[PDB]
Amino acid sequence: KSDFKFSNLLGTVYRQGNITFSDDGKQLLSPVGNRVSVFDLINNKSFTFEYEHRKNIAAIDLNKQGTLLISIDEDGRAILVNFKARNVLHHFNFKEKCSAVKFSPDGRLFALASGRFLQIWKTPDVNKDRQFAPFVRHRVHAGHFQDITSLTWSQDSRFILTTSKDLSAKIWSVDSEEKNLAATTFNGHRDYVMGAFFSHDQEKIYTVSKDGAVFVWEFTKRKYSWRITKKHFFYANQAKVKCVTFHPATRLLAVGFTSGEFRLYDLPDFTLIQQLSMGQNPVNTVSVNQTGEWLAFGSSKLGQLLVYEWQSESYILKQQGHFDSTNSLAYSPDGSRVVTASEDGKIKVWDITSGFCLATFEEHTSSVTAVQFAKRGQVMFSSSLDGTVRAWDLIRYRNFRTFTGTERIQFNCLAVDPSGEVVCAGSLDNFDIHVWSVQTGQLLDALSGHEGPVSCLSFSQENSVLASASWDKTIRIWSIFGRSQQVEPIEVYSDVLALSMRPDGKEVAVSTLKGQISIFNIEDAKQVGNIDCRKDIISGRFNQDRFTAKNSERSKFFTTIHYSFDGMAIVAGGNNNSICLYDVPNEVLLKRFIVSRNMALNGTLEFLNSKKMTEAGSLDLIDDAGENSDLEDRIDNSLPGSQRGGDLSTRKMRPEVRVTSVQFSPTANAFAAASTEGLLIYSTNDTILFDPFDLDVDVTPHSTVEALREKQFLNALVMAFRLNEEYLINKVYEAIPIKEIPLVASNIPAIYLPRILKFIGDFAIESQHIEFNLIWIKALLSASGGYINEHKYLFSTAMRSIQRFIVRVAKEVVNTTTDNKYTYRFLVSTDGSM
Amino acid sequence: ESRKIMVPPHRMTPLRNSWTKIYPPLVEHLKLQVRMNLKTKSVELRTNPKGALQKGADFIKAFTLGFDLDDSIALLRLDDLYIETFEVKDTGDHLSRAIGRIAGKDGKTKFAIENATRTRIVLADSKIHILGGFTHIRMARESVVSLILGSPPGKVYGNLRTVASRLKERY
Amino acid sequence: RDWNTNAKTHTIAQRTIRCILMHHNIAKLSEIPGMVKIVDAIIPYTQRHFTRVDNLVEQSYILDYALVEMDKLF
Amino acid sequence: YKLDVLSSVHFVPKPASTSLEIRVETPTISMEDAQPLYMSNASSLAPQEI
Amino acid sequence: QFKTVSTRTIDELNDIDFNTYTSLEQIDKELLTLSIGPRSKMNTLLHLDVIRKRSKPKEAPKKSEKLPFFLQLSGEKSVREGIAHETPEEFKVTGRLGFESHFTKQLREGSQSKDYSSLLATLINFSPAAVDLEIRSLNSFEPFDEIVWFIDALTQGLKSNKNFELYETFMSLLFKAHGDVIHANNKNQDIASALQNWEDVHKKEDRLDDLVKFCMGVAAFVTTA
Amino acid sequence: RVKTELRSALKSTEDDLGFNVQGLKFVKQQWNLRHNYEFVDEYDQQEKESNSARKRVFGTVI
Repeated sequence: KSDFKFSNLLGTVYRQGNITFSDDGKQLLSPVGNRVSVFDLINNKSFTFEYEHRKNIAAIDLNKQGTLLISIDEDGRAILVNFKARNVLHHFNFKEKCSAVKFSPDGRLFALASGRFLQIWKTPDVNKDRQFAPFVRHRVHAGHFQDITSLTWSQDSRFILTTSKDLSAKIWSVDSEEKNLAATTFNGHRDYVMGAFFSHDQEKIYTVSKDGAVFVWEFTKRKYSWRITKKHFFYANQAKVKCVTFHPATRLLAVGFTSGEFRLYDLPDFTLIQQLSMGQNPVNTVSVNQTGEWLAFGSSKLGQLLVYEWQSESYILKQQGHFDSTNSLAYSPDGSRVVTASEDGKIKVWDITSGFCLATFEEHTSSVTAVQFAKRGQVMFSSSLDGTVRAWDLIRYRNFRTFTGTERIQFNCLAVDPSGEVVCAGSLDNFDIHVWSVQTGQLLDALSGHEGPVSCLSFSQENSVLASASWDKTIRIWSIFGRSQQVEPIEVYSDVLALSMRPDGKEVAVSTLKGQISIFNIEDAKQVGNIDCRKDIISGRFNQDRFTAKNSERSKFFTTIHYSFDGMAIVAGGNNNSICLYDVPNEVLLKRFIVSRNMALNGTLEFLNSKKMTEAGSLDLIDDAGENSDLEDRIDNSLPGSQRGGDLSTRKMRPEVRVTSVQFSPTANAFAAASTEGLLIYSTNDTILFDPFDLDVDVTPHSTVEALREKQFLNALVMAFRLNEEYLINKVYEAIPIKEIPLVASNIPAIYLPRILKFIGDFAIESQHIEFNLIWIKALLSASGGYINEHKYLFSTAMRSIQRFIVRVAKEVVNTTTDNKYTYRFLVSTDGSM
Repeated sequence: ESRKIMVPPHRMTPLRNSWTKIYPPLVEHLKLQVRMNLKTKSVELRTNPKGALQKGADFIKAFTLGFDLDDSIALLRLDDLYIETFEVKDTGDHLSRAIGRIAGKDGKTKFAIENATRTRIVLADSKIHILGGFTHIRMARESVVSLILGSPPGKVYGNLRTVASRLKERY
Repeated sequence: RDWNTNAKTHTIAQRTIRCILMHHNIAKLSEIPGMVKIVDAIIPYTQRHFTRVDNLVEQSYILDYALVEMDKLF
Repeated sequence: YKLDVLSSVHFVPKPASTSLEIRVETPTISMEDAQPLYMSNASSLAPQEI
Repeated sequence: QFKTVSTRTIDELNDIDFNTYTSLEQIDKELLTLSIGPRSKMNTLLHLDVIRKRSKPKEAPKKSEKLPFFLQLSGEKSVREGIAHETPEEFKVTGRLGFESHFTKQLREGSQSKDYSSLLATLINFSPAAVDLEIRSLNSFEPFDEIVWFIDALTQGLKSNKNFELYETFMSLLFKAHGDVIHANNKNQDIASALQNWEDVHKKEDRLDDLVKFCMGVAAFVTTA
Repeated sequence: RVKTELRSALKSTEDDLGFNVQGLKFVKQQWNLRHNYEFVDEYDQQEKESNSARKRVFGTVI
């Protein structure tokens, strides 16, 4: 149950820092703010590392063996991670702002640019155990005068080429014996050297600067002493160079400028191979594959990530996230993609397993407040601040209905009928609940009776009653259908935000501004029980506020809650950085998760460092934005009293940490929470956490495989269930033969039935034994499918992942073979004569 | 050791005026010695005492086959290049319009084949020679054969577009 | 083409399409001027009907389920 | 725009416009975003719209 | 936490000791079984024209005109392993005996030995672009020999109940590429014999159809009503 | 008996529905590859398909 680990981070493909490819250019490592996401683009799946920096990260590398990673944030706090175990080895604090870190090609060293010092360290072994201090220093080189902007190793790990903000670029040798091979600096530039690269045979050096020159350096005579033989210029006037890379095997210089435009050149010739644009924001990052066939770009401002093959001109992916803007989320009816409604006005359908956005929808002129699915995965209704509830058909990707009121008010919550006849939506400035029909697009009625803004709505999925809840401390139950027109008010203690309905529609749990969760029966409208939830909340102290976190009244309540799909738990979160999940029958806290440990966000620390408080204000309230290098981020475009508007540059304050919507997954034991860093996705995996179920002294792994070898298959399977080890359940499940699948499946006891159903679900999504798993499913449903029917909500998140296996892999396979059957029949039954 | 290469009676005066751009990759780049024997209308490439001769002879054979100087030098460098010669062989019907079906109006079908699969095709009256990479030659040859043996031009043009994309694609 | 736009009178249309297809020459059927602006009008209605009749086949297994329950009965 | 971002987007919307938007007939593979996968493979016009 | 320790008893079945179970490739040879790879390979191979037409940029990139023609070939010396960078190993048919591709040579040798197991290993190995390009150019002209070699390659392959979504999507790629020649010289004996024994092995895949029909109709009845 | 005869009739009609779907789209496919036009450039091909796709006018609400 309650041992949810951090699994994934949907949204925000890229935030800040350098993009890296793997050695086999399959995965790309992209910095989300303090995490690191790894997208495998071939096996279409993705994860996010569980470790966390205290600030937004700025530099990334992993060595060519793919075996260990090092990530540095924007004040030098590096973290070294064992890659294939996903578990952090060491934390090392370089003391100052590190521009780039880079491993060696041969792997044994790395080198990083900390200010004006190039410092070369030697890599620890992955198979050596942990030490107190595994990093051994090779050298620290100081030749530069201002900060270093880049590193480039040679092909053989012998020389290292650093580019400085001071207008030169130096070449350094690794060992002391070749000091006289690398003693030259490369002057001649007008602005910041943004890159310095070797050619393939290391007999040319190309040095590209900020203003748009690229110099070619060769070892000739006018002895031989590293002349510059040629200068090429990009001639981009208002734009200037932001990130360069060079793949020397295929001779490819990729440059990304400060106007979105990337041009890529073939370098000793300097011929424009291609030139196009990511967008309008500057291109902060370029990286190239190891074969040089893929290029990955990143623009930090809208947070967008490209990888683009350039031989074929075709975007491998062109994605874009959302920082500090997600007003809601909703899982699909098969919990395979999350639909996210975001403040810049758009809906995005994020695939979960591969972390990329499938479709996006922008027909709202202003911010979208709420998204909710309907008609079982066909339509998706969304209500917005421009005064529209509009329906989206996810089959033809169209907006087929737009519902407006006659009053032009901005809707802040919506709720759809089960059989999607009726859509209701409630505002934060009108006190009515607008009820439109979906077939005829008209306004069916307007339910009045609240005396405060309708904060949250829901429709009961079974008996179709409408539970609304508003800031007049009142929840209110409307029987709309069938001659009644009945209203039932329930008073509560303080003003309700976040109502959620039980899955079977018997009960409804509200959150209140006291920070309590009150669970009401609907039919006899009494309080079945409350949870006191204001002391188990982590409310941080902001940098600008003058009152402690113990005394702050800002975020000690939950503004969004969701029941579990069996109806026994509640996940909840708000404008604080703790998401808490409770179980309702005992009314106790199961677990409380910290949504972020970033200090670049605001409401994180409860206790701020008193070294930053000075004799005039904190030191994180001084705007050091006039010390910036260039005008486009020296500009202060933050018009004054703006909270939650648009465009994060127009706010002047650090982004607060907050959760706007939580959801339990309809198929597999997970929840998702829409934080500011992204859609945090938490789930339990059962490869770890030995959690047996009434075993005894004689039930063992060896005893299970002995009963399997002496082929009592029912005994072996229920011994595997009692151990509750997933590899044992898998091993016995594949050792049972097909003739006595239906005997075993009829004789599994009634308590181990949801175990085998959820195992077959989360196994058969990915495993290749399609006919075996459908044999098991047919045996189990024919054997005990009356028990499932009458214990519906027990098997409601296990049977719903079974028909995420049937309709999404098995029915697709059947569609392909049915196409082959009818093409065969037509191609051999007719007459193609002349 | 030596190689002889004949010069056909349609590529002798272009060879003569562009001879000054032919011999230095035979002499200072590759280290052979050369002489154009006007008597037997050929060229003798010998080695000196100060395996290059096959690549030099292939560069000269490209020039005598009728690829220009730059495409002959593209075969000279770029060791992953080949060149495939085939006659039609597969007169009013089968010959007087098959090579017009290859070339098309103003050479645009041959040009579309060339650009789609990144080869260079020189077309004689009935002798087709294809310069390029291996899979490039493969798809060019399949296209040429498809419309000498009779296919819709819409079919072979769609196949050229698909072949261009899938030849440039990774994975 | 316009008997197919129903769902009540589409079976007659599909049978006549089948006899036209398996009794005529396909190159002639294609190269009549006007016979693609009809087959674009009766590909998608037929795709809708194939989905619907396939779904009737799929929901026809409650008889198969009732049989396996009546067999389990004793 | 800047009045709304100043007014902290509590505001009141503009009334209405029954506009007219056309849509070409195109696969919903092509109406998607760039990633290795897809989500639906129907066409953007219905049978009755054809 | 960085390696895995064996749960073997000290004093003073390597999978069950190391707490793993690598799931076996296929359980029984009479059972349909998909391929060990991405699930999206079938959909990508079926729709990789319209997927790539999505993936195009919106307007042409402003390139340069003085660009070398053989630029993809003008690399240096992290190698490329694509189908366009193929080298031949070691008298005019479309693919000679010095210019034969590895796919055509393995197809022809499997046609000799009547066992295309190495061919099917090669097809399951390489990429969607190379699969499309190999099924695209299969000598569809004079005896249709290479087409029926591919057809009974797929028939032998899906006879063994492995990788069968890949064998069905390869057959869809063949019928989509040059099913016009298979439709035209339908009534040819070699093509009709190859397709008849293909349908003879393929007619027994309605197991999976009525299996997913039963599971769908019963699971929906059980879940709702 | 009801089950077998009913599902026999339903698969009997979905047989010719599938056959006509693949047959009519093969007719359309061979007419297209007979005489649609001939762009090798992807952008010009997609401009031609954008200019020759079916349009329909839909009354939206702003």
